[PDB]
Amino acid sequence: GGSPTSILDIRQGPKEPFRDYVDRFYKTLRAEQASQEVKNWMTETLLVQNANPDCKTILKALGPGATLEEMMTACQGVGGPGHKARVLAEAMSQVTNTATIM
Amino acid sequence: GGSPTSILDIRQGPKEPFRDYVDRFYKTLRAEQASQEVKNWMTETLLVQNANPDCKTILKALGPGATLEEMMTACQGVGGPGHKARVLAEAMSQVTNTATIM
Amino acid sequence: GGSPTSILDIRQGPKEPFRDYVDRFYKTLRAEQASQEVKNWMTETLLVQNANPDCKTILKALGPGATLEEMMTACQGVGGPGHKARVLAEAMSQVTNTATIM
Amino acid sequence: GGSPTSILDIRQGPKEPFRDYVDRFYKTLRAEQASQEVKNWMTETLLVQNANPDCKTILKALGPGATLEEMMTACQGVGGPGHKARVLAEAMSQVTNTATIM
Amino acid sequence: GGSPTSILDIRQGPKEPFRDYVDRFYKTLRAEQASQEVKNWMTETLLVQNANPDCKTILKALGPGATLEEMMTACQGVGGPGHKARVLAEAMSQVTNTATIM
Amino acid sequence: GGSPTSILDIRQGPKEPFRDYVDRFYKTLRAEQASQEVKNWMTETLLVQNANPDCKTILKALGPGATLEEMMTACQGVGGPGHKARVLAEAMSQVTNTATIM
Ligand SMILES: O=P(O)(O)O[C@H]1[C@H](OP(=O)(O)O)[C@@H](OP(=O)(O)O)[C@H](OP(=O)(O)O)[C@@H](OP(=O)(O)O)[C@H]1OP(=O)(O)O
Ligand SMILES: CC(C)(C)c1ccc([C@@H](Cn2cccc(C(F)(F)F)c2=O)NC2Cc3ccccc3C2)cc1
Repeated sequence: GGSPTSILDIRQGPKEPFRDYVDRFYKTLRAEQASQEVKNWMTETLLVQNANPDCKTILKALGPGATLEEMMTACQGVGGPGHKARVLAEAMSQVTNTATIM
Repeated sequence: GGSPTSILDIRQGPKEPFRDYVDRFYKTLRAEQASQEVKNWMTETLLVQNANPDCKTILKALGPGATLEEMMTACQGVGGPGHKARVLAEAMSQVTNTATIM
Repeated sequence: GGSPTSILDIRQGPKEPFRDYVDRFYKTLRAEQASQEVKNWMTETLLVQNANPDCKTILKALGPGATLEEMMTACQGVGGPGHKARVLAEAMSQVTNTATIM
Repeated sequence: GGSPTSILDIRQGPKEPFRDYVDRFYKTLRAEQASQEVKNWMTETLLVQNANPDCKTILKALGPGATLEEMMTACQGVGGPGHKARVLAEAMSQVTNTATIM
Repeated sequence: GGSPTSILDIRQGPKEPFRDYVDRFYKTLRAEQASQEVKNWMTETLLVQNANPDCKTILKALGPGATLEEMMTACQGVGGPGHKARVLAEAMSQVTNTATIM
Repeated sequence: GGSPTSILDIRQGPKEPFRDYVDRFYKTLRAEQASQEVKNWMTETLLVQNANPDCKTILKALGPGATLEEMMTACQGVGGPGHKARVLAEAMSQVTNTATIM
């Protein structure tokens, strides 16, 4: 309880990129004595959960566990104005154009 | 009054995701020398009251004080990018289609 | 007048949680010499008048001086997506659906 | 002459609150050796023209002559999630309902 | 390339007021051994190019050849909520009232 | 491989201006022992790929290979309010007016 660097608290800021935070999930796992597959609940899940919902709305479409070159190119969409370029419109199309409910 | 790290002032930074804040509610409790049940208002309900309403509006849907993993996945959208990806659009259609008041 | 933080101007950040600013307000209440009832204007009404329009606007809805526990909950909306979810939902439909003037 | 901050341009930030920058120019008039009365037209006029379009827009609305406590009271409307929260209902409604031009 | 503070890489933060940054541009211009006219490229067009698109768009409206106090006056609008109130609203009116395309 | 700051991972902060990050990519290119022609592929492509999608959507529009002055001028639009001033008008019109899908 209250244990840091175990990924149980690693976190990507709203404006913090997936790539940069990945270093926080990799590097903070360096501090953690684990197995490579063990780290996979992270690389795949806490990397997808605590990491900037842009990554959720992204890794949910792109998919999770996408290679570091894929989740990179994609989660590079993550970002304050960086995602506003793409996500801004998406929510705007989630309501009116593409995902308009009823 | 003004006692720190007792959960009474632990709060979800409105931008701090539900996790960043839960963690704070957890680890800082290590410092708070309390009873396990006492920590239960602190985990269930503080985590539901002074926790940035983004996680509250969710937490209710999830059920208040639901398991941390459960409130975590749902409230991971709490934090910036999620509530902006999703809730911007949700409330928007609450106003127009789903929740049109009168 | 203008003595350091006499309450007369204590400030809540546009995003600073009410509980937090309240920490500054209380902290500076200590700095100024006021009877408790005298501090009551300082708590009940200043807190409403000069504390981040996120709370002050609400504080009009709860009425000036709603018990700090009620107001704590009201002003717990203060925040980015936590506040803006509500403010967006209310303002967006005020203009179009709920309060469309003329 | 016109050395920095003599009430030449004492500028207010965008989110920097009115009481924060008002505290600065008062302090900066101290930086300027002028008549007490001189400082009066400096605090009433120059302050208003060069300070935060949020409080500059308010300052016009209150209209000059508003005692500082009254200025800051209206300018307490200033702020990102703070003024924006009031600007959603205030300005987002100018384009559509209140200030619909032609 | 990447020459320190040669104006070419001097920049205005997206939020940085026009002036705060101009203090930088100028402050280093004094350091860049240049002719007055040369400094005038830095003031007329670079000043614009490397300066916060809130205002970069403005300085065109103002158009080059305007006094620094002229651009500054128009650029007190520069700012997050400072500029959003006038310009976000302008954008709000760019979709609905005045700049409605097609 | 994937040595730090070898350009393979150089990145632009979402808010980090294009010009700023470009200084991180160029400077770090100095750290990268690469043929100039190689560096060119890094300046043309990699600069485009990991440099803040604000620019990615811009550089794509301008066309890859645009001169740094050309990428810069447009990417000076990169930024929070700075890119938002344009992008908000754009994405908003991508859903409703110009890019309305179906
Ligand atoms: O994206 P950045 O340049 O890093 O800064 C952003 C941006 O603030 P600006 O108005 O200065 O551009 C957000 O503004 P929005 O476009 O989302 O309105 C703001 O949002 P809020 O005013 O709603 O708080 C957000 O904060 P957040 O991520 O908490 O939503 C804040 O980021 P930082 O606080 O991390 O600097
Ligand atoms: C209500 C609030 C929380 C403050 C909010 C809401 C929506 C957004 C983004 C979209 N959006 C959606 C998901 C993720 C991103 C992220 F940044 F994380 F990448 C993103 O940009 N659009 C608005 C931003 C803004 C500011 C003032 C004027 C207009 C707009 C449009 C940003 C913040």
